Amino acid sequence: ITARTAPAGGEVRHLKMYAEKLADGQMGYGFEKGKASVPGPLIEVNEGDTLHIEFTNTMDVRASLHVHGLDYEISSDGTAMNKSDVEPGGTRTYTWRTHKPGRRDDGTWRPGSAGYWHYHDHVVGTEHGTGGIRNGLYGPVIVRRKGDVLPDATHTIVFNDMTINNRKPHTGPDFEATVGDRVEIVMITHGEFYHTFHMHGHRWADNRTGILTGPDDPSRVIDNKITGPADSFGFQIIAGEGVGAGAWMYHCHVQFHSDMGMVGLFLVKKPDGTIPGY
Amino acid sequence: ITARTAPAGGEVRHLKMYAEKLADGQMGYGFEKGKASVPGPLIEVNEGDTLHIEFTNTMDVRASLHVHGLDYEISSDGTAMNKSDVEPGGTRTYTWRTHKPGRRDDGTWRPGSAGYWHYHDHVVGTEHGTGGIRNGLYGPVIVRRKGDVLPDATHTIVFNDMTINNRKPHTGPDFEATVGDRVEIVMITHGEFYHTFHMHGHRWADNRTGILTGPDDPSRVIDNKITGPADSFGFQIIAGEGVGAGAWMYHCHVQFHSDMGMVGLFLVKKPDGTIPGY
Amino acid sequence: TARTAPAGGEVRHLKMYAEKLADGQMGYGFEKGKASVPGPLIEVNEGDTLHIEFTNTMDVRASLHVHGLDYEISSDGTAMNKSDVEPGGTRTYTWRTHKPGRRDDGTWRPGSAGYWHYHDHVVGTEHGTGGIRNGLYGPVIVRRKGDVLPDATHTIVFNDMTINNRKPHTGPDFEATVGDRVEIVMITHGEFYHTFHMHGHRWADNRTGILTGPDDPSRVIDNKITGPADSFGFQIIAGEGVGAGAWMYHCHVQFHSDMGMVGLFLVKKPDGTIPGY
Ligand SMILES: [Cu+2]
Ligand SMILES: [Cu+2]
Ligand SMILES: [Cu+2]
Ligand SMILES: [Cu+2]
Ligand SMILES: [Cu+2]
Ligand SMILES: [Cu+2]
Ligand SMILES: [Cu+2]
Ligand SMILES: [Cu+2]
Ligand SMILES: [Cu+2]
Ligand SMILES: [Cu+2]
Ligand SMILES: [Cu+2]
Ligand SMILES: [Cu+2]
Ligand SMILES: [O-]
Ligand SMILES: [O-]
Ligand SMILES: [O-]
Repeated sequence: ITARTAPAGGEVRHLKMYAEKLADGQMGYGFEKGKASVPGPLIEVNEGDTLHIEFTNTMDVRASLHVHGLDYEISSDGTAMNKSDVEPGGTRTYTWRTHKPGRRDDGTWRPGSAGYWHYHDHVVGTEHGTGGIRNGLYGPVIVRRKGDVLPDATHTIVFNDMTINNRKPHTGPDFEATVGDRVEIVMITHGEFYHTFHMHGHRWADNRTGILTGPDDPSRVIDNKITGPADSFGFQIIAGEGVGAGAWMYHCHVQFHSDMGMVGLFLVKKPDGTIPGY
Repeated sequence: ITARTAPAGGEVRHLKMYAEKLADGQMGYGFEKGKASVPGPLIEVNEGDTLHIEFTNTMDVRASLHVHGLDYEISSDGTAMNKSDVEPGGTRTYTWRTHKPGRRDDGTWRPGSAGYWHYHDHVVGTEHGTGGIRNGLYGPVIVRRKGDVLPDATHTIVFNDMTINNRKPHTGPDFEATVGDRVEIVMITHGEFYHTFHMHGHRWADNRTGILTGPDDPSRVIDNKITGPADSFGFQIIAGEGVGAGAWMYHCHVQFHSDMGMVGLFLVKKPDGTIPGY
Repeated sequence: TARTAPAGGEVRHLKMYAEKLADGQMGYGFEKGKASVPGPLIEVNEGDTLHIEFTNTMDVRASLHVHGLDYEISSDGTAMNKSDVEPGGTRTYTWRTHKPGRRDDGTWRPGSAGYWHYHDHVVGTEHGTGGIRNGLYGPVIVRRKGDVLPDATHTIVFNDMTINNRKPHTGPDFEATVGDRVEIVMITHGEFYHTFHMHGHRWADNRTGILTGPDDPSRVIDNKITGPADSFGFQIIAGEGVGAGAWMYHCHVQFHSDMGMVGLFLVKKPDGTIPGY
């Protein structure tokens, strides 16, 4: 493999995050005050890293930070129950850890932390974050295994109830690549509804990475995946591979949902920047 | 293996398809005028084949042909957006390609096209084919990999909203086999609802082919599979294997749906044609 | 050096009953007056045969239908096939299981092993809608030779808007000690899709919930979408890499967790304490 690959992890990383009310009523996380986003910033680490997040709640309501998949002690689970959320104006330091796979003492195999995960609030609106999640307090987390192929770019598509990334119906988001780019998608679902994520012209493996290790990988190859609240998966595709440049739709394939606006464009451009038929 | 297996592909195939309005209000694809069906005809090809489909819309409304999984250029995605649908009475030649898996230049592994896929309209009723799909404009596509086991017969079961293959509730379809037949199922979902596909007395591997390569295949073995709009999977079973002849129900396991008629019979006969207790 | 399942092949016998419960529910049991919701766990090894002398103590027809395992049409528990059981009746269902192996044609036959379940098929409707709603469901585990055996198994069933037919916001809760090998059988029933989530723990989305080793492509997850009659299972090391604590599990459909589909996986330190509880 002469594509770029993830290094062995084991760093201790530090990071500041904030939760802000947005002018429009939404709420979002951010690495800097005044720079919050929905989805929140992507956090990306290598198996074995430790991540210390100094999180500061700048809102008038209790808020928290709960993560999927990664190792964390009960003091960092972000629930009111475990006294793990954050009062208005407060600051708390969450710790997320990750480990590599390996043999246990009993001889069994411990799974690694690697995968496409996500983080979200657990105390805004209800003790389960129904309010925070609806408002935009969610973001992606990627834990890489040594040797994983690194992409050219990562995009995050969150089906949040009847919206993509809390956007107005029929307003995307759209993404751009050039034929040949290694594009990574992180795909998260939140809220009340099941969906099916479909991409025109591209396909991926329904496994941890979206990629087949080689000819022995029995994983199904798909272009349509059902998902429900808090499901997270990801994959890599070579933009336009075997199909060429184009305005390639992605969307929920629940007919009413796509009719109502859960559609976006994967805009794959020729080297001259053009998109056939757009 | 002394079962029949798929050959290496790489032929250029040519096909004529039509969309027709049916007397009863439904819409269907067909290989000949007046011989349309719901589901539409099964297209089956080998990885590496190219398929040129001269498609003619015999209806009074615009209609199109959109396919999952297979390779196609933006001019064949069958969307209005890309000027890819077909005006009433028009004729257009869609091209679908397929490829085998293999090493890329960067050392990574390109997935092959092989799988259980499907095609459907994209412009009847809405820019997403909600009307076409609901009227019956969907059909199965099978792309086989060199060495895949070939079945004795293939049946197609489509959960379209509250119906199987657009049939009236409680009217099947029923299928028939003789104990020992290698029966292939293509299972496709369409519309607004999630379902769970269950088959009594039989089970399959939840992977690309429904079959375990051998003792190292970690794939879950199941008899119940959740599916959402535009999901497609398939599998093979040995009719009556380890269970004998019988009228074996298949159905959606969502209690209300099976109660409302999403039920059918896998009628597995003894060599004398009889079904115990039917 | 963990305990592993033996090769199967025993012929097992078992009595089961269906009872109406005082509160209106219905449940299976191995003994009259000892029925549960979920019903008792049945566990066997690939190759075992299981003869269940089922007696219906209810005033309505009831039956016993199982997923995954081998059974003849006479044991499929449907009214259609004349294999349900009249009130007060007794019928002997036979479930069989086989190991994997090469067929005559050279193909590979899948084994019966997995996380399965049984439920009624004739109470309320010809599909058990009433039986299932009332509590007539339980788990079945078929083990493959060599499978890791757990310290304890718990069964979590998402039945419509309930866990194990319990009032919203009443668990069930489960207890382990940091380090225990805890097995979960997770079954869904009724009308709704759910997503099962556990705080602080994860598993492999394959047959066993465990990775055989480095070459297992299976996704590791902590959220699984699930629909009526879906069954999966897994083992976790309680508190592994996360420590003791009151770890929530719940449906992650926001409204469902708000409405009460929540429970606690109470992982204790060796002194019995739970930080923050
Ligand atoms: Cu939670
Ligand atoms: Cu949707
Ligand atoms: Cu498509
Ligand atoms: Cu969550
Ligand atoms: Cu589309
Ligand atoms: Cu259904
Ligand atoms: Cu069944
Ligand atoms: Cu489609
Ligand atoms: Cu059934
Ligand atoms: Cu739920
Ligand atoms: Cu969580
Ligand atoms: Cu069932
Ligand atoms: O589509
Ligand atoms: O069933
Ligand atoms: O959560």
